[PDB]
Order: sequence, then structure tokens, then C-alpha cells
Amino acid sequence: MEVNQLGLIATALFVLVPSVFLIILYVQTESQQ
Amino acid sequence: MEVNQLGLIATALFVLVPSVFLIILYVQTESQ
Amino acid sequence: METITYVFIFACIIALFFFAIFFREPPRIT
Amino acid sequence: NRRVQASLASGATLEEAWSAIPEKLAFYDYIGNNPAKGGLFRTGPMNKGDGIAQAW
Amino acid sequence: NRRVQASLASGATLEEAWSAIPEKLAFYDYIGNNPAKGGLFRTGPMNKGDGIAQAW
Amino acid sequence: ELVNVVDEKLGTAYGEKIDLNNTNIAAFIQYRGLYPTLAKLIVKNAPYESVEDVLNIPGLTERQKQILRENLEHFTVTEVETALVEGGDRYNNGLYK
Amino acid sequence: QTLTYDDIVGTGLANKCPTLDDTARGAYPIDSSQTYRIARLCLQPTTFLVKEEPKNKRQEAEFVPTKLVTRETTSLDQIQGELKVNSDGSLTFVEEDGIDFQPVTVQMAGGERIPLLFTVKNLVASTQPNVTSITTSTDFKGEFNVPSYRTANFLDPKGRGLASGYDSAIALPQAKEEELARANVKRFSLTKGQISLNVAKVDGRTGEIAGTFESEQLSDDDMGAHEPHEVKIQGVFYASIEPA
Amino acid sequence: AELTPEVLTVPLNSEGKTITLTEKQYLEGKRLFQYACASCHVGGITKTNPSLDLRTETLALATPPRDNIEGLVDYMKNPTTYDGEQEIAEVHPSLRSADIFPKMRNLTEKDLVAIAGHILVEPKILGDKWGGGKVYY
Amino acid sequence: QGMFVLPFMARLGVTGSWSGWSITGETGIDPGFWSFEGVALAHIVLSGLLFLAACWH
Amino acid sequence: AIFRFLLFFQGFHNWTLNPFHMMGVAGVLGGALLCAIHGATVENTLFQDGEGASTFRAFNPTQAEETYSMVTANRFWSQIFGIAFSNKRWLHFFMLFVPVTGLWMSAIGVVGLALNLRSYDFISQEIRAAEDPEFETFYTKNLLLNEGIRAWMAPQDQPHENFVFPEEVLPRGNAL
Amino acid sequence: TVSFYGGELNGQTFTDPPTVKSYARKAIFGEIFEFDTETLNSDGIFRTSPRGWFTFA
Ligand SMILES: CCCCCCCCCCCCCCCCCC(=O)OC[C@H](CO[C@@H]1O[C@H](CO[C@H]2O[C@H](CO)[C@H](O)[C@H](O)[C@H]2O)[C@H](O)[C@H](O)[C@H]1O)OC(=O)CCCCCCCCCCCCCCCCC
Ligand code: CLA
Ligand code: CLA
Ligand code: CLA
Ligand SMILES: CC(C)=CCC/C(C)=C/CC/C(C)=C/CC/C(C)=C/CC/C(C)=C/CC/C(C)=C/CC/C(C)=C/CC/C(C)=C/CC/C(C)=C/CC1=CC(=O)C(C)=C(C)C1=O
Ligand SMILES: CCCCCCCCCCCCCCCC(=O)OC[C@H](COP(=O)(O)OC[C@@H](O)CO)OC(=O)CCCCCCCCCCCCCCC
Ligand code: HEC
Ligand SMILES: CCCCCCCCCCCCCCCCCC(=O)O
Repeated sequence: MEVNQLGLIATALFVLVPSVFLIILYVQTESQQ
Repeated sequence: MEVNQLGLIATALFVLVPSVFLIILYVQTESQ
Repeated sequence: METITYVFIFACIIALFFFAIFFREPPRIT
Repeated sequence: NRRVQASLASGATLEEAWSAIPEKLAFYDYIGNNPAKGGLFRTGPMNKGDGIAQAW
Repeated sequence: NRRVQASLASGATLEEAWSAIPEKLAFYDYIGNNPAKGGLFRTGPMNKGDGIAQAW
Repeated sequence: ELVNVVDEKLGTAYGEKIDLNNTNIAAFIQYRGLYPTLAKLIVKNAPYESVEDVLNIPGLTERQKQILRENLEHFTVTEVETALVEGGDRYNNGLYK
Repeated sequence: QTLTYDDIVGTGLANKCPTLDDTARGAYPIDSSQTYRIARLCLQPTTFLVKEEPKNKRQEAEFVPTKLVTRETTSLDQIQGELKVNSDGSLTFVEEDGIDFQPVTVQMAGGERIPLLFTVKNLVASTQPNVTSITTSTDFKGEFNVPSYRTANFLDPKGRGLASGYDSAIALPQAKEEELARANVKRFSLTKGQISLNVAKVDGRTGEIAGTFESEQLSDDDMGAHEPHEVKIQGVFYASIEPA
Repeated sequence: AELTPEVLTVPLNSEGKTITLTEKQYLEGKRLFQYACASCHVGGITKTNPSLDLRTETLALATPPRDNIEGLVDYMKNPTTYDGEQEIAEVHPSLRSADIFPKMRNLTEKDLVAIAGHILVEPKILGDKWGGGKVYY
Repeated sequence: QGMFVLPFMARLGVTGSWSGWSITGETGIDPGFWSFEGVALAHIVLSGLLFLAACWH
Repeated sequence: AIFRFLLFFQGFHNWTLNPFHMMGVAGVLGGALLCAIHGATVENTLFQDGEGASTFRAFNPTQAEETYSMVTANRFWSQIFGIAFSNKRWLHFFMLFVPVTGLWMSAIGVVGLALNLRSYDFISQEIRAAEDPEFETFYTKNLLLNEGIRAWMAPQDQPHENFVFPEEVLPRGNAL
Repeated sequence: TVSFYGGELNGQTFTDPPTVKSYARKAIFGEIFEFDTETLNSDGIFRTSPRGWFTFA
């Protein structure tokens, strides 16, 4: 299908950026205790 | 220029993934 | 590429189900 | 229309009355430039849709 | 070449001798299928380079 | 080169009269005495090379011939168009109200 | 023993043509002073073969086998018409009426669906001269009409059709129309097919015959959108003959 | 607008004589049409043969013209095809076939006039809607 | 066509697809379960069972 | 009149395709679910605090004690569904969060529709469908329906436009 | 029929029904323009302007 070529990077960054944010916060929470 | 379209994603992930790795490790080192 | 993307996200959600159930913070009483 | 009538009343032919219409004015009288014809996920310039206008 | 020389021996014309060579065998005799003709960042299938072979 | 043959047919007498070789049978209701008996006979015996041919339908009573004569000026013939006569579309072209 | 509807329903037997006993090796005499008709012609396909496109130069791909996916819906039956005698002793069957078409779609290796209008519409099939008896060596050869698989009212998924529907790609209002002409202008095809009926059994007493058929015709072209395929169909037939 | 005598005036025959119905008759005709006819002829179409409607221009071109009280009353007694070539009492309700169409049994001569009158009045009120089908709903 | 694992399945005897083609060009063939698709499916299933085994250990 | 508003938004805006409406749907149906599952859970994890078959009387609005077992409720849902609430404050905040957020999302999509900024089409679907008359999806089937709605209700629903659509221009499938 | 006054088709008249319909399908958009769709690989579907995008945001 002739889909928008930037939809892939849009989607990948849309997932990756906020997920990484949460993982950073979680792991440094665990090393506190 | 007629470049490779997957070039952008390859470069972006190439930077993003290992950098996030190091950031994760650095921040949890600091909070202990 | 869009099919791979759709199935990849869906598979990530199923793996998350596995961890949320079997690797949850256990609820402890008082 | 106001200008075509004006050109006609002073005796210009149909071809002359309409040839005097500036293209810029004609380009406004076209729904492709109406801002309420878009869509949420139809991205980019208007040229990406109907094209780069060349001539009336 | 062996097969061509044989056909001409048995009295076929040049057209006949060469028309008897299978396309598969001629396709092997082509440097585009030589594995030592590529590049490290030329990516994808060989059809992405010289194209999809259609006929000899 | 690519032409919609039905649209093209609307530019002929088919687009203004009852085409004895193509029009769907429900159009014979627009003139008195034609439907259903003569319309049936007409459709079954198409094609016709001339409008006059319908008067030579074997079995016409003299009154049926009189009704046809009265209506001959509302008729036409054009070349059979496969798209309009296949599928039994002259008896039911999928149009109701 | 003649079966009832309630004996047939759901068995798949309704799609099969009547068989003749293996003893039925008679001959049916033809009196040219008499007139005859086929009271029932039944054709039952067993094999659908589709011709492949070899794409290269001079190879001409063969007919490959296919899988039927539209189930027990394939047989022509209740076909009737004149069985004439010609001035050379040959017989010609002229098809008049009957259930003379079945839409069929078979699937090729690789998943392509090939739909086709299996038909003998307007069949005219003739024997050799000087027949005088229909025997277990009589052959009928004929040709028939293959109308468009869809008729003129059919609307494609974007609402475009021939006698109805849109005349353009309304979801692409300012796209260039030249590239879309093949899919925007519907066309009603009408092609000929060819059929051989080979008689192998004859009940001389009853006028029943049975045997084998092969027909060749064109598949669906989706109202001119794409090029058709060539289809070979093989099966069995049964016909019953009567003095007209 | 209202149900004036002008709209309640409909042809009696082909000769051109006319008749003015009453509002009583109209409502009675509408009710009897609904009782005996609407299941096939709702809104002036024919559900079981849409090619033949109850528009006045259609009734006019029928043989026996049916665009008048007489023709319509005769039709409910001895219905024929559109060209008048065959009688169809066996497949169409009528007094001739009231044995096989039991709803016609208790219709009086007066009832027929009202049913006919309603059929002739109704396109004068609704116009294209009468006999036009869903396009005009 | 840049096929990398397809030839290793072909090498050891897997030659056909459930859609009826084979790499030798023969059409109309029933490969049974051990088609290209069946081999792939088996590795996916096997991968999932090893995943569970890993959690247990 | 509100029903007509619904159908208008389908035929003209293809509003069901709008991800902002879908988030509103998930918020409204999510709320109603939460509502029913929370009331049901409490009523079937009640403590026996009175003696009668009517369990309502056995509650005093000034008692300090919880009137149902959060512990048993958590076990039940953990074993039925996999996960369960364990924090009563989070649970009740979540009940605020879900339908409020859902409604806010649908409002945003309506703001877009003020401008005809619809999520009407998928361009990839249309390019294929125009070129390939055998390609059909539930997406293309629903636009045909939209086109029917528009042409058949517009003359009467927008009378100031004096739309006159003769019978021959009306989009219509076979027979109907 | 369709006749053009002014512009690029000035003084030209068209009578073949498919051509005349083609311009009538464009006339519903107002005035008729020649567009370059190749350069941007335009898909043919109307997009909003900066006025629309600004207002929406
Ligand atoms: C989440 C936590 C939970 C943990 C749960 C525990 C783990 C459980 C793991 C189970 C997961 C299984 C995954 C199922 C995959 C489905 C495989 C399938 O349907 O695959 C079926 C395959 C598919 O067959 C092929 O299917 C093809 C389908 O084609 C389609 O597909 C093709 C390729 O996709 C092309 O698209 C083609 O064009 C298209 O038409 C063709 O039709 C071929 O002719 C046909 O052979 O069938 C075959 O040949 C294969 C063999 C079947 C033969 C059957 C004959 C009878 C044998 C009895 C078997 C019953 C099963 C045993 C029961 C066990 C009881 C003890
Ligand atoms: C006020 C803000 C604003 C506005 C009105 C515009 C307007 C425009 N820009 Mg600009 N731009 C902006 C900010 C803005 N820009 C910013 C911040 C950047 C940097 C990223 C850019 C970078 C940029 C580039 C690189 C380009 C434009 C272009 C354009 C044009 C097309 C835009 C388009 O297709 O959007 C389409 C927009 C969308 C599909 C947005 C959808 C909104 C998403 C779905 C939000 C997600 C929802 C959210 C998660 C809700 C869930 C929350 C809940 C769960 C709690 C248009 C003139 C283009 C152009 O033509 O330039 C010449 C172009 O190429 N812009
Ligand atoms: C043994 C490994 C192997 C091999 C030989 C192949 C071979 C092939 N693959 Mg497969 N592939 C593999 C693994 C492999 N693959 C894996 C693991 C995946 C999953 C990601 C894939 C996914 C995949 C896809 C999706 C595709 C292929 C395709 C192909 C074909 C073309 C590949 C191409 O253009 O390469 C290009 C290769 C390069 C440009 C190599 C770049 C290496 C750089 C230099 C990175 C290293 C730098 C490093 C960071 C240095 C840091 C040092 C530090 C310490 C200082 C070819 C037959 C293509 C094909 O034709 O499919 C039909 C195709 O589309 N492969
Ligand atoms: C699964 C089915 C489903 C579901 C769950 C929803 C859910 C929703 N729809 Mg969708 N919808 C659907 C299918 C569905 N829709 C379909 C198939 C269509 C066809 C296209 C639509 C068309 C549609 C439209 C056209 C609109 C919605 C809207 C909404 C939202 C309404 C929010 C609300 O409560 O407004 C209720 C109203 C309010 C909350 C406003 C305040 C009301 C005040 C407080 C009332 C006070 C009353 C007062 C006390 C006096 C009353 C007295 C009187 C009663 C006697 C909600 C997110 C609306 C929306 O998204 O707007 C943001 C909207 O406009 N929907
Ligand atoms: C193979 C492939 C690829 C598959 C394709 C399949 C397919 C088509 C999937 C499509 C998926 C798709 C795109 C989904 C769309 C979803 C969508 C619209 C997302 C909305 C996103 C968004 C943020 C919307 C805003 C609105 C919003 C916040 C909604 C939230 C909804 C939500 C999570 C509600 C809660 C639902 C839920 C089941 C909760 C149950 C909670 C629970 C365990 C209660 C039990 C319980 C009760 C008690 O009372 C007590 C006391 C205890 C203790 C207790 O435990
Ligand atoms: C026998 C099989 C039973 C079915 C198995 C299905 C497992 C699915 C259950 C979801 C696990 C993941 C939830 C993660 C998140 C999770 O771990 O939450 C755990 C969380 C526990 O809450 P607590 O009250 O313990 O935590 C509050 C404090 O921690 C304050 O932070 O649960 C809730 O918040 C309940 C609301 C979740 C309601 C969301 C459920 C959404 C499920 C549906 C999503 C489907 C869309 C997918 C489309 C493809
Ligand atoms: C279905 C069971 C019907 C009922 C009940 C009624 N009518 Fe009917 N009507 C029906 C058909 C199928 C036809 C066409 C008959 C034909 O083949 O020509 C008709 C026709 C008429 C007409 C003629 C219409 C015309 O344009 O000439 C009339 C005037 C008529 N029907 C009247 C009528 C009345 C008054 C009814 C109630 C007593 C009634 N019909 C019921 C089908 C059915
Ligand atoms: C289904 C039709 C074909 C018949 C299938 C044959 C039976 C299954 C054969 C599978 C061969 C795998 C054997 C490999 C042995 C390795 C065993 C192991 O290491 O655990």
C-alpha cells in the first residue's frame, strides 16, 4: 500500500520516546530502595 | 538527493537505543 | 512495513500482559 | 462577474472580458483553496493534494 | 560454447545452435550474478540493482 | 478508446424514443395499449432492422397492428447493445421505484 | 429407484448429472423425416484448468490445475433445444433455454482467485455428416457465447459501474484521470467458447446419452480492468433425446 | 391550505362529467383503501409490480381509461391488464373474486366510489409523492 | 531476491508452500505440514515454549 | 433532532473513523463498565455486619470500618482477571479519570470537525481502490453508505441550499 | 457543450460528451486550473491551508 513514508518513524518515536521515559523513572526508583 | 528512506530510521534508532541504554544505567546509579 | 509495525505493537502489548500478571508488585496486607 | 459585466457593457467581446480577469482573482474562486476542504491526517502543503497550480 | 560447437557439428545453423542454449545457463554467464560485484552499503536483493531479469 | 457504451447510446435515438431492440420492457407502459401483451411480443421478437418490421410479427390481430401503427412514431431501432440485452435486462433491469 | 428431494437435500447429489448404466452401449437411430429435441442436457464439471503466463519468449505455459472454492454450485442442467438434421446427415443441437451458466471461482497455486462464467449459452454443436445413429463414437463439436461475468448494473467497490454508478474516482477529486481510465470506464465483454461432447454410453430404448466434455473459454476480465485467463473445463454430460 | 371542494372534484367518466366528493367520502375512501389496498398499494405504488402505479397519468393511459370514478369502480369489479387484454380477477382483489379475496366481501357500491375517489384526489394533495416511491418519502 | 533462510530450508528438503507452488517450479503439490510455512510456524511455537521454560528455570 | 445530528456526522464527517471519538467511546463504555464492576464487587464482598437477608441495614455511615473486604475483592479479581485493584484511592481516582478523559478527547475531535478537519479517508486505501476494482474493505463499504446518506438527506436537511437532485443522479445499489 | 473564454483554453469549444463531462466535474470546484501533480507526487485530495491549521491548533 502507498502509505506515508514518515508514518514508520512517527510511530517508532511515538512509542520509543515516552516508553524510555517511564523506564528511566522506574529503574532509578528501584535502585533507591 | 535520492537517498535511502530507511536511512532516517536506521540513524535515528542507531543513536536512540544505545543512548537510552546508557542514560538508564547512569540515572539509577545516581539515585543509590 | 506497516504490517510489521502493527503486529510488533500488538505483540508488545501481549508480552506486557504477561509481565503485568506474573511479575506484578505483590499486594501485601497492612 | 462584476468585472465581466463591466467589460461587456463597454463593448468588449466575451473573450476580451474574461481574458482581462487576473488569474490571481480566479485562483481565489476555487474550492481547492477553501480552508474547510481539508482533513485531519491529510498532511503537508496544499500543493501535495491538487498539485502545483500552473495556469488558469 | 561446447554445446554450440556440438550443434554446428550436427549441422544446425547459428540460430538453431544458439536457440538451443537454455536461458538458465546463459543467465549464469553474466557478471551481474557474480557475487564479487557488489558493495558493502548497496542493500537489498540483486533485482534492486540491474533489475528483474525478463528474457535472454 | 475507452467509452461507456450506455452513455454513448443515450446520444442516439435510444435516448429519446423506445428502442425496439434495446429498451427495457417497462417503457412500453408510456403509450396506451402496448403493455403487457404487445410489449411482450415485441421484446421476444427483437431484433428488427426497421421500425416497420414489428407489423410483421406472426400472430398479430388486426387491432394489434392498428395499435402498432398508431405508435410507430414513438419507436426507433438502433444496433443491439450487448450490455442492455444480456442478463435478461430487457425484462428486468433492476430498476423498480 | 427415483430419489425424492428429501433424499437429495444436502448430499451434493443435486449437483451431479444423471449417469447411464455401463451396459448402455446401444445406438439411437435418427429418422431425418422426424424432428428431435434434447429434453434435458446436463453438464457437470470435474476439473478446472487455467493457462499460465510464461512471461518469457517462446515457451507458452501449459494449463495448471486449480482448486474449486465455490462448492457444489458448478453444473449446468435443464438445458434444452432443437436437435436438427442437416442436408448431409449431420446433427446440430441448437440450445434454446436452461440453466446454462454457473459462476465459478477456482484458486491457482500462489493464491490467485480466477473467477469464470462456466456456460454453454447459445451453444450450437454439430456432429459429423451421415450420422443416422447416435452411437458410443459420436462426437459433437460446437461453440457458445461467454458474456461478461458481471452484467451492466454491477458496481465496483468505489461505486463505479456501466449502466449505473460513478464515472470517475470520486475519492481522488483532483487526481489525473488518464491513469484511471481502464478502471473508470467499465466494458461489457462478449467472447466465444468451444466445446467437445464425446458420447460414451447410449440407451437405445430411452434416447438417453452420456459421456465426456471438454470446453475452452475465457475467465472474468472484471469489466475490462484486467486481462482474462484461458480456462479448460473437463467433465461429464448427460442428455435425453425426444422426438419433437 | 385545506380540503376544498375544488380538490375534491374528480372526473366521473370519460365524457368529462365531474363529481365533487365530500370530506366524509374522502376520509372514508382513505380508510377503505388502507383496509383493502394499502398492503400492496401504500403511497400509490404497487409493491408486487412496481411498473404499474396509481398515478393519474398512469391510470389515464390504461385501456379502459381508469382516471375517473367509473373506470376505477369497474376495475374493482372486473380488473384487467393495462391494455385491457385479459381479466385478472383471480390474482387481483375485486368483487368478481371476493370469494378468494375475502376483504372485498363487505364492500358496497358506495364504498367503491369512495375508494376510487381517494385514489383520484390523493395525487392532487401529494403530487409526486403519490406513486413516486421512496425517492419522495 | 535476497532470500537468506529460504535456501537453508530448500537445502535439506523443504521445497513447497501451502499455497501450492514449489521452488522447483512444480505447481499443484501438497507438501504436507513441512512446508516453508509449517517450518516457520514450528520455530515460532518452539520459541514460545523455550520462553516459558526460561521463566521456570 | 439529536438522532439526525448523529447520522449527519456519519454521512458528512465520517465521525466513527475519528480516533478522538474512539477515545471518547472507550471512556464512556470504560466508565459504565467501571461503574457496574465496582458496584457489583462491593456488593458481593460485603462483610456480614447484621443478621438479616437485607444487607443494606447492616451499614452505619459513621462506622470507621470498611463495609466490604478489599482483600477478598483483590484475590477474586487477581484470579479471575489476572490483575486487580489493591489501592482504594487509586481505584476511585481512576473512576474519575476514565470518563472525564474520554469526554475531553471527543470534544477535541469535534473542534476539528468545526473546520471540516475530518478523519474521513485513508489515502492509501483510496489509491489502491481507484486502481484496483477488486479491492474491497469495510472501509470502502462504509463510504458508499456515507455517500447515500449525503445525497438522500441533503435536500430536505439543508433546505436553504435548494438542492434539486433528479432521480437519475441519486446513488443507489441494485433494485433498492 | 463547453466553451472557454480567457485563460489557457480561451476560444476553444468542446463537444465530445466525455470531454465535456470531464470539465463539468471540475466546474463544481469553481474556476478550472492546470495543476502539476508530478513534481510533488500529489495524490489529488484537498488539504487545508495555514489558516485552517492555525485555527485548529
Ligand atoms: C498463550 C498461552 C497459552 C499456551 C497454550 C499452549 C501452546 C499452544 C500452541 C498452539 C499454537 C498452534 C498454532 C496453530 C497454527 C495453525 C496452523 C494451521 O491451521 O495449519 C494447518 C495446515 C494448513 O494446511 C494447508 O493450508 C493451506 C491454506 O492455504 C491458505 O494459506 C496459504 C499460506 O498461508 C496461502 O495463502 C493459500 O493461498 C491460502 O489459501 C492450503 O489449503 C493447503 O492445502 C493445506 O495443506 O494444515 C496442514 O496441512 C497441517 C496439518 C493439519 C492436517 C490435518 C489433517 C488431520 C490431522 C489432524 C490434526 C488435528 C490436530 C492434532 C490435534 C491434536 C490432538 C492431540
Ligand atoms: C501551532 C502549531 C503549528 C501549526 C498550526 C503548524 C502548521 C503547519 N505546519 Mg508546522 N510545526 C510545528 C507547529 C505548527 N505547525 C512544530 C512545533 C514543528 C516542529 C515539530 C513543526 C514542524 C513542521 C514541519 C517539519 C512541517 C510543518 C508543516 C506544516 C503544515 C502542515 C501541518 C500538517 O500536515 O499537520 C498534520 C498534523 C497532524 C496529523 C497532527 C495530529 C495531532 C496528533 C495526532 C496529536 C496526538 C494526540 C494525543 C496523543 C492525544 C492523546 C492524549 C490522551 C491519551 C491523554 C502547516 C502549515 C509541513 C509543511 O508543509 O511545511 C512546509 C512540514 O513539512 N511543520
Ligand atoms: C548472518 C547474517 C545475515 C546475513 C548474511 C543476511 C543476508 C541478507 N539479508 Mg538478512 N537479516 C539478518 C541477518 C542476516 N541477513 C538479521 C539478523 C535480520 C533482522 C534484523 C535480517 C533482516 C533482513 C531484512 C529485513 C532484509 C534482509 C535482507 C538480506 C539480504 C541483503 C542484506 C543487505 O543489503 O545488507 C546490508 C548490510 C549492511 C549495510 C551491513 C552494515 C554493517 C554496518 C557496518 C554496521 C556495523 C558498524 C558497527 C556499529 C561498528 C562499531 C564498532 C565499535 C566497537 C567501535 C541478504 C541475503 C534484505 C532482503 O533482500 O530481503 C529479501 C531485507 O530486506 N535481512
Ligand atoms: C458505542 C456507541 C457509542 C458511544 C459509547 C459514544 C460515545 C460518545 N459520543 Mg458518539 N456516536 C456513535 C456511537 C457512540 N458514541 C455513532 C455510531 C455515531 C454516528 C456518527 C455517533 C455520533 C456522535 C456525535 C455526532 C457526537 C457524539 C458524542 C459522543 C460523546 C457524548 C458525550 C456526552 O455525554 O454528551 C452528553 C452531553 C453533555 C455531557 C453536555 C452537558 C449536558 C448538561 C450537563 C446536561 C444538563 C441537563 C439538565 C440537568 C436539564 C435536563 C432536563 C431535560 C433532560 C428534561 C461520547 C464520547 C458527542 C461528542 O463527541 O461531543 C464531544 C457528539 O457531538 N457521538
Ligand atoms: C492480531 C492483531 C494485530 C490484532 C488486532 C486486534 C484489534 C483490532 C485491536 C485494536 C485495539 C485498539 C486500537 C483499541 C482501541 C482502544 C482505544 C480506543 C484506546 C483509548 C485510549 C484512551 C487513553 C482513551 C481515553 C479514555 C480512557 C482513559 C479509557 C480508559 C478505559 C479503561 C482502561 C477502562 C478500565 C477497563 C477495565 C476492564 C478495568 C477493570 C478493572 C478491574 C480489574 C476492576 C476489578 C475490581 C473492582 C473493585 O471494585 C475492587 C474493589 C477491586 C479490588 C477490583 O479489582
Ligand atoms: C484467564 C485469563 C484472564 C484474561 C487475561 C487477560 C490479561 C489482561 C489484563 C491486563 C494486564 C495489563 C494491565 C496493565 C496495567 C496494570 O498492571 O495495572 C495494575 C493495576 C493495579 O492497581 P493497584 O490499585 O494495585 O495500584 C495502585 C497503586 O499502585 C498506585 O500506583 O491495575 C489497575 O490499575 C486496574 C486498572 C487496570 C485496567 C486496565 C486494563 C486494560 C486491559 C485491557 C487493555 C486491552 C487493550 C489491548 C488491545 C490489544
Ligand atoms: C396485492 C395482493 C394487491 C392488492 C391487495 C391490491 N392490488 Fe391493485 N394491483 C396489484 C397488482 C400486482 C397490479 C398490476 C396488475 C397488472 O398486472 O396489470 C395492480 C393494479 C391495480 C390498478 C391498475 C393500475 C394502473 O396503473 O392501471 C388499480 C387501479 C388497482 N390495482 C387498484 C386496487 C384497489 C382499489 C385495491 C383495493 C381494493 C387494490 N388494488 C389492492 C396488486 C394489488
Ligand atoms: C506431515 C507429513 C510429513 C510427515 C512428517 C514426518 C514426521 C515428522 C518428521 C520431523 C523430522 C524432525 C526430526 C529431527 C530429529 C531431532 C529431534 C530432536 O533433536 O529433538
